[PDB]
Amino acid sequence: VIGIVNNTVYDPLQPEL
Amino acid sequence: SGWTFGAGPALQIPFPMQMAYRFNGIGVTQNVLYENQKLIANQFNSAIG
Ligand SMILES: *[C@@H]1O[C@H](CO)[C@@H](O)[C@H](O)[C@H]1NC(C)=O
Ligand SMILES: *[C@@H]1O[C@H](CO)[C@@H](O)[C@H](O)[C@H]1NC(C)=O
Repeated sequence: VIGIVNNTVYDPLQPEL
Repeated sequence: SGWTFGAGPALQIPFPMQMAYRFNGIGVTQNVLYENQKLIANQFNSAIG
């Protein structure tokens, strides 16, 4: 993928469990 | 600006994403476009020529 940014993706499961 | 200028104000968008939206609009996910973007552009020139 071109110009894909190095950025974090949140997961709605790890904070919960 | 893709189709945004037709419906109102012209909203700039990178051409590859405009293509991505148009691909999504026909049932082909945008990752197909991004993974083959170079192939598609070179290929497009031969079609215009
Ligand atoms: C976006 O355009 C700039 C030039 O203004 C260029 O240096 C940069 O590499 C481009 N990024 C992509 C992903 O094409
Ligand atoms: C993104 O992170 C990886 C791992 O640190 C690194 O190898 C790569 O060069 C980084 N790319 C950008 C766009 O900074």
